[PDB]
Amino acid sequence: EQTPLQEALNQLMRQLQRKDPSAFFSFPVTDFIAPGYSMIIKHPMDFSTMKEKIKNNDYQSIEELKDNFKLMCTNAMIYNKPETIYYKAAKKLLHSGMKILSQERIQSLKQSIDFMADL
Ligand SMILES: CCn1cc(-c2cccc(C(F)(F)F)c2)c2sc(/C(N)=N/C3CCS(=O)(=O)CC3)cc2c1=O
Ligand SMILES: [Cl-]
Repeated sequence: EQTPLQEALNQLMRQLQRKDPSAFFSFPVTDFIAPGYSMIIKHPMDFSTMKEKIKNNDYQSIEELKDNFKLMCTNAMIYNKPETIYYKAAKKLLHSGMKILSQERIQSLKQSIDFMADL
């Protein structure tokens, strides 16, 4: 049922989520938990939305997911002041995530998918 691409996106997703032990990124940010968020942040992103995009075959490439991942962390490092727990969690998630999605493994994951496609 799952495409090799979807299986690889889901695998990366599980890896990234483990770098969010507080689960601050698990669900869309609500205005209750972050007053005014809907008024300020232009392109909200969270893991649950990323997961639904993979399940719904919306991702065309690993790089799209990576872009969504970076957006998600940057939104959090803008909306929140540096001294906050959310900023600190976002900085760590971003640094760890950029190793999980480093340019090296994303395109060597993709040519392995392509290699297997050609066997
Ligand atoms: C990282 C995305 N994100 C997530 C949350 C969030 C989600 C679920 C549960 C909780 C918590 F209540 F358990 F902590 C937080 C929040 S909450 C929030 C919030 N209230 N931020 C204020 C902190 C002081 S401020 O920096 O002056 C301005 C905004 C921003 C985010 C966020 O970006
Ligand atoms: Cl790390």
